[PDB]
Amino acid sequence: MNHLGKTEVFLNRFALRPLNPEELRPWRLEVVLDPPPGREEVYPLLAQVARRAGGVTVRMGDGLASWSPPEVLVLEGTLARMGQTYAYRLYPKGRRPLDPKDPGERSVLSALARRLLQERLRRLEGVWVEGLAVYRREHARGPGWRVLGGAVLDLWVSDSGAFLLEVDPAYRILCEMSLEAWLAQGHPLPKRVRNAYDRRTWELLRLGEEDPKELPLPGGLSLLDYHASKGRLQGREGGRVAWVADPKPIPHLTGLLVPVLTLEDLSLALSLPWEERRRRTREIASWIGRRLGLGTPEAVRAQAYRLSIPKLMGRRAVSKPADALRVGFYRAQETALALLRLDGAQGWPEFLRRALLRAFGASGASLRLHTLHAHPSQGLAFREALRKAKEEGVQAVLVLTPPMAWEDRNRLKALLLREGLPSQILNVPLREEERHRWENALLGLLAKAGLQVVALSGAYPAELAVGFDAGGRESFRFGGAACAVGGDGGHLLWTLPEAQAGERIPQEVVWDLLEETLWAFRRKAGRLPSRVLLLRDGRVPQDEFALALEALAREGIAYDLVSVRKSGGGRVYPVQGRLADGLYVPLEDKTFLLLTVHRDFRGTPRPLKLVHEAGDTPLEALAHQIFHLTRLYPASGFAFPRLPAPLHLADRLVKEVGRLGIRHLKEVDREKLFFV
DNA sequence: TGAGGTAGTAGGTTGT
DNA sequence: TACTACCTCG
DNA sequence: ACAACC
Ligand SMILES: Cc1cn([C@H]2C[C@H](O)[C@@H](COP(=O)(O)O)O2)c(=O)[nH]c1=O
Ligand SMILES: [Mn+2]
Ligand SMILES: [Mn+2]
Ligand SMILES: [Mn+2]
Repeated sequence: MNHLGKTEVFLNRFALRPLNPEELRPWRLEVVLDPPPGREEVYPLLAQVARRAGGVTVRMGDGLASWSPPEVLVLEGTLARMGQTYAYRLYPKGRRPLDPKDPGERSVLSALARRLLQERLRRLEGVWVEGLAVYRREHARGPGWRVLGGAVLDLWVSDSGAFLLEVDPAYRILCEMSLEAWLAQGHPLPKRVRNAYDRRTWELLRLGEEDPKELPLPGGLSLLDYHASKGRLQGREGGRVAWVADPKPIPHLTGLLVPVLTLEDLSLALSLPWEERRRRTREIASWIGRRLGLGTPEAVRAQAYRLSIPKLMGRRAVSKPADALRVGFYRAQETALALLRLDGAQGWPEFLRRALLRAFGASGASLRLHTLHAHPSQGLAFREALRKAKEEGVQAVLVLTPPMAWEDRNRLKALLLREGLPSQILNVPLREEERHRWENALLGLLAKAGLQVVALSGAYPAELAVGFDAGGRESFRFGGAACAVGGDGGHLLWTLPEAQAGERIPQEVVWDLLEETLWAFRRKAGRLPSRVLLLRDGRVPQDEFALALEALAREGIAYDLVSVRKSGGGRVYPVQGRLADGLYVPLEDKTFLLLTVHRDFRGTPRPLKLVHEAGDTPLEALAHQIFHLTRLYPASGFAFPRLPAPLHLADRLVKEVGRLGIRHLKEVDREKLFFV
């Protein structure tokens, strides 16, 4: 195709030695379990037995494969699972050769490779080993804490029969003191804490003045002798009474608690510039390679293609959405905005007034600025003021306020939403020279009033693009969809989300949401779209889009479905020259990496991994549209999002519905991006 | 609540 | 998934 | 348990 340069890149992967003739013929084992596992427990049981055997062994089909000879294995024993007891016996059955060309057998080989890496790393010193991560050096150290530097690794087997090493530098934050000693250093309370005696964590709420030897526990025991009776005080001291929270406040001891340290609990930048991350990636790869007898690492190369530069349009061409404030909007209607001040002051700050007037003047659209002379503490009278403002044509409200606590922020926003009013919060004190902050607030306000601040100018295969995501922080989730309608993406819409149990969006929900976007397109363009681009956040669960694809096909609407994965893309580095944006790296059929955003100061970019799950549009064209769609987001004035706009929008939508609840959205217009 | 991504920290679902 | 620190403003 | 995502 017509690319803007064919270049070569390094992946953080490394080619290593071919598997030797022993490794290609692992020892096979038949598994006998007594009692036989239930349907639910069979695979975890086989895996558990594989772990229990020792050496380097994994599950292979209904049986086992090992790179250790059975004479150093534990072939018989006893398992506990979910409160049961299984006797296991392993019967050696010789060795069967595995073909790397065959993806199943290659999968078994790769499981073995990973196990190999685990085991050989565990036998090392002196390095901190955690799973597939290795922390070698000490990056930083403070009173009672330290940050280790190392790398997260993976090891698998290519179809040519060789080892492949993945490496990505990582840091790990360690506390080495008890909650007692920790607070005994002047350090303030950690938000989260772990038991000293096992892995369970709690949310630390406050300290108590109570006596542990006198605090009754449900059941008769006191705190102190409860923990004593379990042998937890055998080797340490009780300390004070910490009140932690249930996953209902719960008593605990400061002597039996270890803070879990985050960045909030601690000048330490843990993001690396891409040159340094590349360099360390190599260092650690060669190190691993030499320590494990896996050969000299060969960095793998891939053909990359530079995508065309996106042309962002306001009233005229812009390089960033914030420019639409000086130049004018892509499409500006007659608008009314209202002001709500919670800081006891009066009227619109003059520079905000001037900026808004300037933008709308450049757009040639009229602007009315209202003021809410009411306050949330008035109760229902406040709601009546909101209603009246809505009746007078106010589309969204700017809230000037001191920083609000999360719950108050949520309550106020939800309340305004119930009167059909999206809100943009802007914190005071606010100086005129804090330009990025209040210009971004204004862009938020405007998208929330339903204006199109920018659009795309290019030509794309799909004239409707819709993103699907699931969100919410509870036992249930909201599945939702957002969309850009028209080839220019000159209309951004959300749809009413749906509650669901998990990550999978029900097939009927997927289709009903999609149909809503089709209908939005119909309302805008007076016709059905020729082709639609379906974007799924993360993986597509099996058959999730089946009904939707069937429905689209019945209507004669073409489609492409792309899984968009925010991790698993690894790292990409330039072979020569500077690292740039808009990088398309085709890996295998229907799969490719896309480097959508990057700034040097911002650390090392994490390229997206994309899978073309259905449709016949060429990979380059999809890469082109998704990359350009990344530039459509209106509410970020100075930095484009990594995700294409429909997904970024969908993510924010289901996040906000998760926070506020869906019950507030009935009177909010779907063109008003209330969640940005 | 200014925004973004990269970083860290905790956890979860899908599915073999 | 979702939180916060950091750094800077296509 | 484990993998590959969230
Ligand atoms: C046994 C028991 C413990 N607890 C609290 C005290 C311990 O600090 C906390 C955690 O105990 P655990 O780690 O054994 O689960 O549970 C109660 O609140 N009620 C009880 O009946
Ligand atoms: Mn998601
Ligand atoms: Mn999301
Ligand atoms: Mn916002």
